[PDB]
Amino acid sequence: GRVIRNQRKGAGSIFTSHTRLRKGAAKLRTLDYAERHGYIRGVVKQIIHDPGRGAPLAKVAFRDPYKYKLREETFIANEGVYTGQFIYAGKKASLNVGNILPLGACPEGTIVSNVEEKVGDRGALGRTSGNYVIIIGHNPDENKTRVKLPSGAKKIISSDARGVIGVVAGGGRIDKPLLKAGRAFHKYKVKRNSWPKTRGVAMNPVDHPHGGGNHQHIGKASTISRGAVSGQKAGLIAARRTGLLRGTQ
Amino acid sequence: AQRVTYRRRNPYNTRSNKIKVVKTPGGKLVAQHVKKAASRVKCGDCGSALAGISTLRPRQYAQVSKTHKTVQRAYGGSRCANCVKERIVRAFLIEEQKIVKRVLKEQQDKEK
RNA sequence: GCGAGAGACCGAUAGCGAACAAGUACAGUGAUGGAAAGAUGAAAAGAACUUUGAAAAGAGAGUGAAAAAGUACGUGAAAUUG
RNA sequence: AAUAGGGUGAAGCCAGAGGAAACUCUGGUGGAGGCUCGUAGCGGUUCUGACGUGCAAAUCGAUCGUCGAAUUUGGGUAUAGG
RNA sequence: UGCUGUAAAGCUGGGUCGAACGGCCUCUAGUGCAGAUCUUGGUGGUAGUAGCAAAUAUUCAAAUGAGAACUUUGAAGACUGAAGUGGGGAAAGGUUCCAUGUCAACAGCAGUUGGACAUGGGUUAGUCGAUCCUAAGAGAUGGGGAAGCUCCGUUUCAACGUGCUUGAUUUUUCAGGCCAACCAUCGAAAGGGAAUCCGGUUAAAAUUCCGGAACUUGGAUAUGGAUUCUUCACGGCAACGUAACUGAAUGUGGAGACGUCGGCGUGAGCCCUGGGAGGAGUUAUCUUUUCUUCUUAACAGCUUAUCACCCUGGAAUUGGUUUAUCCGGAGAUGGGGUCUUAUGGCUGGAAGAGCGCGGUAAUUUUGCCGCGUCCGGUGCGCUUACGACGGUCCUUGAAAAUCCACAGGAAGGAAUAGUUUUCAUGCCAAGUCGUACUCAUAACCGCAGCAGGUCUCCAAGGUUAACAGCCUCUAGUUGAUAGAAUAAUGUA
RNA sequence: UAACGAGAUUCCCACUGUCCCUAUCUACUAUCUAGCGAAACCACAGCCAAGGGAACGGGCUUGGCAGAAUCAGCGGGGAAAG
RNA sequence: AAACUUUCAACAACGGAUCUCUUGGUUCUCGCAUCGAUGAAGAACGCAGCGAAAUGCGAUACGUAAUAUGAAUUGCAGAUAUUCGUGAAUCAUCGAAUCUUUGAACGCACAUUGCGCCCUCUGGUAUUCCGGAGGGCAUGCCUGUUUGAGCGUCGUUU
RNA sequence: CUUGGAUUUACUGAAGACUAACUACUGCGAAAGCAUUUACCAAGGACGUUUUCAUUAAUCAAGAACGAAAGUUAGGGGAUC
Ligand SMILES: [Mg+2]
Ligand SMILES: [Mg+2]
Ligand SMILES: [Mg+2]
Ligand SMILES: [Mg+2]
Ligand SMILES: [Mg+2]
Ligand SMILES: [Mg+2]
Ligand SMILES: [Mg+2]
Ligand SMILES: [Mg+2]
Ligand SMILES: [Mg+2]
Ligand SMILES: [Mg+2]
Ligand SMILES: [Mg+2]
Ligand SMILES: [Mg+2]
Ligand SMILES: [Mg+2]
Ligand SMILES: [Mg+2]
Ligand SMILES: [Mg+2]
Ligand SMILES: [Mg+2]
Ligand SMILES: [Mg+2]
Ligand SMILES: [Mg+2]
Ligand SMILES: [Mg+2]
Ligand SMILES: [Mg+2]
Ligand SMILES: [Mg+2]
Ligand SMILES: [Mg+2]
Ligand SMILES: [Mg+2]
Ligand SMILES: [Mg+2]
Ligand SMILES: [Mg+2]
Ligand SMILES: [Mg+2]
Ligand SMILES: [Mg+2]
Ligand SMILES: [Mg+2]
Ligand SMILES: [Mg+2]
Ligand SMILES: [Mg+2]
Ligand SMILES: [Mg+2]
Ligand SMILES: [Mg+2]
Ligand SMILES: [Mg+2]
Ligand SMILES: [Mg+2]
Ligand SMILES: [Mg+2]
Ligand SMILES: [Mg+2]
Ligand SMILES: [Mg+2]
Ligand SMILES: [Mg+2]
Ligand SMILES: [Mg+2]
Ligand SMILES: [Mg+2]
Ligand SMILES: [Mg+2]
Ligand SMILES: [Mg+2]
Ligand SMILES: [Mg+2]
Ligand SMILES: [Mg+2]
Ligand SMILES: [Mg+2]
Ligand SMILES: [Mg+2]
Ligand SMILES: [Mg+2]
Ligand SMILES: [Mg+2]
Ligand SMILES: [Mg+2]
Ligand SMILES: [Mg+2]
Ligand SMILES: [Mg+2]
Ligand SMILES: [Mg+2]
Ligand SMILES: [Mg+2]
Ligand SMILES: [Mg+2]
Ligand SMILES: [Mg+2]
Ligand SMILES: [Mg+2]
Ligand SMILES: [Mg+2]
Ligand SMILES: [Mg+2]
Ligand SMILES: [Mg+2]
Ligand SMILES: [Mg+2]
Ligand SMILES: [Mg+2]
Ligand SMILES: [Mg+2]
Ligand SMILES: [Mg+2]
Ligand SMILES: [Mg+2]
Ligand SMILES: [Mg+2]
Ligand SMILES: [Mg+2]
Ligand SMILES: [Mg+2]
Ligand SMILES: [Mg+2]
Ligand SMILES: [Mg+2]
Ligand SMILES: [Mg+2]
Ligand SMILES: [Mg+2]
Ligand SMILES: [Mg+2]
Ligand SMILES: [Mg+2]
Ligand SMILES: [Mg+2]
Ligand SMILES: [Mg+2]
Ligand SMILES: [Mg+2]
Ligand SMILES: [Mg+2]
Ligand SMILES: [Mg+2]
Ligand SMILES: [Mg+2]
Ligand SMILES: [Mg+2]
Ligand SMILES: [Mg+2]
Ligand SMILES: [Mg+2]
Ligand SMILES: [Mg+2]
Ligand SMILES: [Mg+2]
Repeated sequence: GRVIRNQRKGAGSIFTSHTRLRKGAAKLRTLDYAERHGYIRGVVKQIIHDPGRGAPLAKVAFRDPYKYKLREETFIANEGVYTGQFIYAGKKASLNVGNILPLGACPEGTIVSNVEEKVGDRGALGRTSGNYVIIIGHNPDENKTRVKLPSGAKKIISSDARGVIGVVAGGGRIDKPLLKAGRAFHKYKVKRNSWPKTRGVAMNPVDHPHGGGNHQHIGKASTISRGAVSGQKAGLIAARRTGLLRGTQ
Repeated sequence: AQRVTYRRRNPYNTRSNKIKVVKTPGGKLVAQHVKKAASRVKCGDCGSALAGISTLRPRQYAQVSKTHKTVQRAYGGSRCANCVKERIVRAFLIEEQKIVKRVLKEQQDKEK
């Protein structure tokens, strides 16, 4: 047969992300002396739309502690953050929406976003619109914090990892139907080349494991082993179960 | 009516290939190539157009006198009047409160 | 590659693709592909001159051993043709 | 970079009428939409028309689809033979 | 012309021809053709046959010539009908451009003509492009893979400046003061971007030449003005104004710099139209008539605006206000001002130019003279530019070079004199490459002068909703083998 | 299943040369001329009937017959060409 | 009976076989060891009195010098060309030179005749700007020189 | 379901519901309904009144608000039944 559409994406010729209009990478500040020992104050200059992103971004200006210079940061805007607001980041920052605090400095039940998986990676968890991270508890002896991720998973993170207080702005986006193929076209025009999708069952046997037949049908189980190889992993990969989800999981 | 042609090799209606139609002293209708319209100098605080400053294409500011490019005030050609006024009042009031917070702190550094 | 001497070899549809302004003309976007084409006469002596014609040419003449050698050039087969 | 001229008439807004209230009705205004008729354009339904040693190794004529967007298109650029 | 042999063949007469060749005994082989849809070359019948029929359409005369359906000129009849059969360009071609000569071949008839053939001529730039910038991307270096051709990576685990700015020194040595996040390079003749216009001129070039009038950048540099004894100016309540009117490192901003649609407003060009001053046409009759000229560039000065802003004042009986309902104690309405100069007006440029007439010069290079070139109006008009608005998106609609302002306060500054080229005037320079022509029913690609394909700009009158269809003006073509007839069968 | 469809199908109104059943007209061909001038195809060729025969002959056998050179049409045959 | 068709012969066509040639090819043998950063092989563009190509050459351009030789070259023309001679022609020979723009190709770049920087001289009233002439500036590696870096490290002095 | 240690035992944790006993011929609300603590928000009946207004009222076709459980649509939760 032929190389299937799954495998052509790794080469990344026409499958790279369309990034001309993007407004910068959304990251926290580099963890420095001020954030480790006290707090540093910045001011929100802009709240802007980032193409390909549901969450708006905030442009926050900080002073450089060591040279006469202004540093502009690109944060993910939490809902309620406004232009001209003062943003405080550090160990001694107060528990206000938009402030960046270490996870150990936040009491249980604190809603936090753009949380660091590892100390200083500048934000990994809960970055999309309407999403957040809940702080479950602390383990001060081991310097660890328990959090709940938007997927429902419980994670143990260093208490020195940082997060931004509040919920990511732009939530409720999925509640409205797109209603049109053109709307999805414009949605993916600034994301990547993944739309529209032809069904593999509608192809020929060269194109896909599902192609061929005198009727459109998969022919074999569409649940594929985790240990299958590239060109085989088309369908439900390592599916623990199938069918309509009934009851609680 | 007389019809005109472009005066340059560019045949396309691009942003830099805009023309006007002008009648010459020879009684002819010719195309006159129009330079791109200048944009106004704007405030760095509020983004509004600054008054008293000439609207020129950026290289033309080098060849014009200084009175065209500035206003006789602090932040003259950079900030508008209202944004400078707000800076002055904010600087004065905030620094006044800095003294108040200092003397008050010294009041709690000798009795508590 | 350079320099030589040879052959029971081929003799211009052969022998190298190329005996010649041949890796030329020409084709292809490109990698590449790639021909055809030698011979008047010892010597141009390559036909002065007259005449018919708009001219090309023709008819006389002239050169030559030969024009049954005139560059559409040694010989000049067959198909095909008057 | 390009895309006549019409039809329909969504929100929002103005005025009037009715009602105890919750609210309802009418006339305008407005100018929405992968809306619609229809040019340029893009496409290519049918005649199973012409042609079918063609004008053409896919064209010609009428008829037709669509025609403000998942639109059409120049140039630059990327992806290369299991 | 015959003879010999069963035969494969051998020999011979005549003609043609011009330089080598044969018999016999042996040797040797790339050694014998009717075929292989054989190979290469050549030639027939078909056959003077199929055919040379899309794109409305030609005709008379003269000239030229040996020769004219086809060339030239004149007269006419037509068509394209401004989304053109008009006038330019990008790609591509490459001399096809122009003049002269010229007809063997080519232009599927012809040819005196030609994009053919031959000989010459022709492309003029500081301002138009390239050049420079960065885009998607391409790609060296330090490194790391790979047997290697080379692959990855683009500042990457790097000691990465051929650094600058000054006071200089004339001691051709220096003294230092700042920084070195990022930063090789290539990548757009449609993106970004320093600066030019009008009139004239050639057989063929022109935003390039000539005449005149400007502008930008780089450099040098003096005078005037400005400023200083209160050293680095004044005025205005303010918005802010001006001829100027210090400002290092470093920093902050702005411009470059940005979708699309809708109606509205303003301008420009075009369309329409009145008077007057000219010219042409019609005139049996009518028509103070029909057509036409009456124009004004870049650049300089003054003035000119929606929006926005400032001062005054204090608002319900709410008012102002758009086609579109938004605004006002976060200060409306009212009154008075400030600003951007888009755009228009006046003046200079500039009437001296161009245009329209009339009168004269002459084989005549080329003219010379006189007069006029003026004053308006109109709009749901067309196109286009701009403006203030409004709608729209799970879509929010490049970058960089480059230029400016501001913050900062380093350093340097006067009185018998000091400073500055962001005020005026003056001086010098601007290199390299492209530039002709076609851009298509004949200059490109489809084997070709092929009904195909190939990006874009300008756009008159009537009818009309209309940039449709139909007719016409300017411009351009009248090209497509032709003649005679008009059966069948066609095609439309 | 409203709306939509150059999708497939049945019926009805309107409409008509689709038909009964054909006729007439126009232009361009065809046609004839001057000039220009291919190609497919071709063992040899080219009248029938029967016979036998590789069982459907242009040729063979037996008969019918049979008279130069040809033009426009035509599509039975050449088990026509590709 | 003509015409027409077919056959044959003569002459003339069409065409280029046959014959005969041959500065070419092919194969065998013998001898030799010599490309390039001192810039090769290759490419592009030019160069002649009148040349398009081939051949030769490089702005010194169908060639300059030198050695040898000894009267040509030739299609035409023409010497401020030559003949008992420093003398015609000559890739005869060849030891000195020239050798455009390139190319491993070397300042950077190259779909550009694009853009720098350094030294000396020179023109424009110029250490700085503009013009011209000449000479330079690639990378890896080796030896050496100089200038450096690192509490890697030795000695000494508080 | 259980020798792979079930059931049982102690400690710890997480989820959702639900508010026992107190709880009654007791309370509140227009009805449906309402039961852990505290805070906040706005209501309400009765009582008291030598306050106030003076007929403003009763019931009501049309028309409205609320309306157990089950059920429907879309998110979230889904312990127990
Ligand atoms: Mg899907
Ligand atoms: Mg699908
Ligand atoms: Mg299929
Ligand atoms: Mg398969
Ligand atoms: Mg399978
Ligand atoms: Mg299948
Ligand atoms: Mg299916
Ligand atoms: Mg000013
Ligand atoms: Mg030999
Ligand atoms: Mg040969
Ligand atoms: Mg050969
Ligand atoms: Mg011969
Ligand atoms: Mg004669
Ligand atoms: Mg002879
Ligand atoms: Mg002879
Ligand atoms: Mg001969
Ligand atoms: Mg013969
Ligand atoms: Mg429309
Ligand atoms: Mg068609
Ligand atoms: Mg058909
Ligand atoms: Mg036919
Ligand atoms: Mg149509
Ligand atoms: Mg493209
Ligand atoms: Mg004889
Ligand atoms: Mg003989
Ligand atoms: Mg001979
Ligand atoms: Mg012999
Ligand atoms: Mg043989
Ligand atoms: Mg043969
Ligand atoms: Mg043949
Ligand atoms: Mg033939
Ligand atoms: Mg014929
Ligand atoms: Mg035809
Ligand atoms: Mg004529
Ligand atoms: Mg017409
Ligand atoms: Mg010409
Ligand atoms: Mg001809
Ligand atoms: Mg002819
Ligand atoms: Mg020619
Ligand atoms: Mg320019
Ligand atoms: Mg340049
Ligand atoms: Mg990049
Ligand atoms: Mg390396
Ligand atoms: Mg570049
Ligand atoms: Mg450019
Ligand atoms: Mg842009
Ligand atoms: Mg440009
Ligand atoms: Mg001009
Ligand atoms: Mg011209
Ligand atoms: Mg000039
Ligand atoms: Mg200057
Ligand atoms: Mg002053
Ligand atoms: Mg908008
Ligand atoms: Mg608009
Ligand atoms: Mg200008
Ligand atoms: Mg004037
Ligand atoms: Mg107007
Ligand atoms: Mg337009
Ligand atoms: Mg100045
Ligand atoms: Mg030109
Ligand atoms: Mg064509
Ligand atoms: Mg070709
Ligand atoms: Mg137009
Ligand atoms: Mg039209
Ligand atoms: Mg024709
Ligand atoms: Mg005819
Ligand atoms: Mg339905
Ligand atoms: Mg349908
Ligand atoms: Mg459809
Ligand atoms: Mg016929
Ligand atoms: Mg039989
Ligand atoms: Mg028979
Ligand atoms: Mg037969
Ligand atoms: Mg017989
Ligand atoms: Mg037949
Ligand atoms: Mg027929
Ligand atoms: Mg021979
Ligand atoms: Mg370039
Ligand atoms: Mg109780
Ligand atoms: Mg009760
Ligand atoms: Mg009721
Ligand atoms: Mg209910
Ligand atoms: Mg649910
Ligand atoms: Mg459940």
